[PDB]
Amino acid sequence: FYPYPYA
Amino acid sequence: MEIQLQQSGPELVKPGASVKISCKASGYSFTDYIMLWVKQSHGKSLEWIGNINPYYGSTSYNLKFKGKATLTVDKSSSTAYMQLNSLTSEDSAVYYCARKNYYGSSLDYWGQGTTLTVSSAKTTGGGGSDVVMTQTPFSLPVSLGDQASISCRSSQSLVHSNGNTYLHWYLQKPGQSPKLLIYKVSNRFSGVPDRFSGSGSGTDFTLKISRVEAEDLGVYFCSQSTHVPYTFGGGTKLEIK
Repeated sequence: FYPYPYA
Repeated sequence: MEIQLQQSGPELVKPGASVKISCKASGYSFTDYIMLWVKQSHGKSLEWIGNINPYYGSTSYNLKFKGKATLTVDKSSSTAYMQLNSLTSEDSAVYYCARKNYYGSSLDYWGQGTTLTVSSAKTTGGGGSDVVMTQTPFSLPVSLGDQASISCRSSQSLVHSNGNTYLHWYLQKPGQSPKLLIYKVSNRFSGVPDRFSGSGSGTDFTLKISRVEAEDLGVYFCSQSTHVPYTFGGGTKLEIK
């Protein structure tokens, strides 16, 4: 699930 | 323990050499947040260099820095690195690392910056389909107490599929690192006063300061992260007459 900011 | 991003000290290097800048994170779970890096040539805007996901060690770069900058992480020491190779005078700038969150896709915590001077001296210290962010005015002189309004226009809608608009405002006080002010159009970040308010939609956005105070002076940057690559506006300097 990490660590993610966008798309 | 409050979050802190602590970068390595100023560097003086010969053209052609390489430099490895560090960014030690503390106060949060290092592998749960993307670490982004930004370049700021003296007097110019912020440029996205690339991102690293500390959990996977996977990266993504701004096309122009791909092949120039190498982003790595050391999870044991909770430290991120950026190596720059074949340095020239055009690499002289301040580089920042900054934590990027998911909920806002914004840069909530910034390092203090690392000044790199590329020199033989012994002492001292494109377009494509990228979304373009245009800020107006370039400069806004006021008397303290005045209200202020600055605008930011994107070359295309920043409305995202999930219905959110990832348009944020940052404030960089003279000599300091940028700080997040407003994320996702109108949400005030922690500790940001009510005199600041963000509005707008699609491609048209505005930041308002009902009453300018001394601590508000500096350069305001809008940025979008709805589309990759991330892009920043050119900056609006708020200063006293």
